Amino acid sequence: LGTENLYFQSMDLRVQELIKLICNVQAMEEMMMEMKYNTKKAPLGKLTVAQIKAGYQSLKKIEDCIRAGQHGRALMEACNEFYTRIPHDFGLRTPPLIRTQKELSEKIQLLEALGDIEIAIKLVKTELQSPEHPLDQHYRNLHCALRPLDHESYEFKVISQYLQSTHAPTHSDYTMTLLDLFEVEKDGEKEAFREDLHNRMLLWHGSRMSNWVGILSHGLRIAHPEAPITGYMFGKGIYFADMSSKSANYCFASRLKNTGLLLLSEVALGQCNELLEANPKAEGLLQGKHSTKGLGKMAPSSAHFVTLNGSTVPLGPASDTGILGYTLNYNEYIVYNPNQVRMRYLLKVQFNF
Ligand SMILES: NC(=O)c1cccc(N)c1
Repeated sequence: LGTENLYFQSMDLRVQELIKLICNVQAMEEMMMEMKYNTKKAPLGKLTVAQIKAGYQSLKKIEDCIRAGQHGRALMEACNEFYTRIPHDFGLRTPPLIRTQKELSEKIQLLEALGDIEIAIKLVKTELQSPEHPLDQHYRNLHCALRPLDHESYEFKVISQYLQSTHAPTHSDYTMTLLDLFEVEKDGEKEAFREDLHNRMLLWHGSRMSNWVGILSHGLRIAHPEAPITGYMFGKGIYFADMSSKSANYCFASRLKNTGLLLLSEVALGQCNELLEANPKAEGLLQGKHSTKGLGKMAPSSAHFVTLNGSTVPLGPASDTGILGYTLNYNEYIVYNPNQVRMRYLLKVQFNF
């Protein structure tokens, strides 16, 4: 296979495995069935952006009911209509109400994945009579360079240390093994990026395996405009952690599906507005500042920071921040314009449960 790759001068084998993995539509099917989405009643191949937008609109109606204190018939009506637009498989049981921030957030995550799956299914379409290998066709449509890095390189070592040293103490249900590492160069990001802003940090972002084709092809995006604001602890920005496992939790890997990806991005934080508890309306509080920082109780300290190509890497271990209702365990950072983000590394990670 290695020799066969050299003679044909095909795409690098590691990149081939990465593309095959993220473009696997059968895995998207299984992932959505796991989230209770009824793929039999509404196949993913027929999913449209208008259907998904309608879904968000019904979630907003649910949010309105919750806000006005309608927890009986009107809420069960509004939940049923969401469920008509975004069919679920609850088998024989009463379709459950959506009543809490958590439950609303779960539905938003379902619709976010469906949005990325709609993107993926279009992107993966091939020209049957084309001489190009299907993987090359997929890769080109990403408009995003992915280059494997040498495991004996300094970059690989620092990123491995970042991964391990910021694995949080409260996320002890797994450890992570870095299987491979790719440099990311998304078309347009280098030119768009807010290089002028200070406090540029290399930060984590995790997502479900179904979402990477969307993320790489469109960049990290803020939430859909029709999505319920209450779905977002600090409003409709792009969320990042300085603790690898806080983000890795959003991979939703498991003992059954133990391979996930983690993204590192340069984030132009500028001046952070620091907040101690949830506020979905945080974006309106910036008043000229460039980012929101949710303050955690535990965080990497500046003593241990290194610089990698002009961005700060907040190496662990985490320690008490002196910061303290309920309070975040770990920091989170939100920027509200994609031009404050430049994706830089994609980690292929094995989760050990
Ligand atoms: N998706 C992520 O990696 C992440 C990072 C910080 C906060 C949240 N909610 C998510």
